[PDB]
Amino acid sequence: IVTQTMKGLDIQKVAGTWYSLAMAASDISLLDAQSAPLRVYVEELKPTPEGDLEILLQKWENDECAQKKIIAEKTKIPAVFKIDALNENKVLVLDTDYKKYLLFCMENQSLVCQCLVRTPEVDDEALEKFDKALKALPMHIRLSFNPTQLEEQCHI
Ligand code: RHL
Repeated sequence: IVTQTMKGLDIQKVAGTWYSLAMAASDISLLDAQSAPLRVYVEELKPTPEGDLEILLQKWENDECAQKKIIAEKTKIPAVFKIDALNENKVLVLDTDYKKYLLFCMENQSLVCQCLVRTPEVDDEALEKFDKALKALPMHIRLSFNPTQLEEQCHI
């Protein structure tokens, strides 16, 4: 359902630290509970030489903030990756400028998207792009975080 992808993406250049400044989902239940399955806080992106993308993140799981490390596998489309699961789920890079922000979505029709930024600051420009990107999409919950939260484990 996402029909916005980054043209000419260089996955090498998204390597490094990121902050989950905002997230949205197609269904409230996906982000509602703190332990919601798709409520995840991105830490670092580590593209591999073959062009896959390993992702370091945290998730609240069983009254604790856990580190998760997952791998999104490349596809023939540079902006589209696959996470192996019970169901095929696609990760799409919608837009990035590499140095400030990155917008991505994960889709199965359920959908979770985030606005990532390089620094713990509220980037009104990244957020406008995020909101513009999502006005297409049927989102029903949106969360955003302050710079104090961005510097805490699981944004507490
Ligand atoms: C450039 C764009 C940057 C891309 C960032 C992509 C982040 C995607 C993380 C979602 C995976 C996940 O939450 N997840 C998960 C975690 C807990 C419960 C249920 N589940 Rh679905 N799944 C499948 C396999 C592994 C993890 C997961």
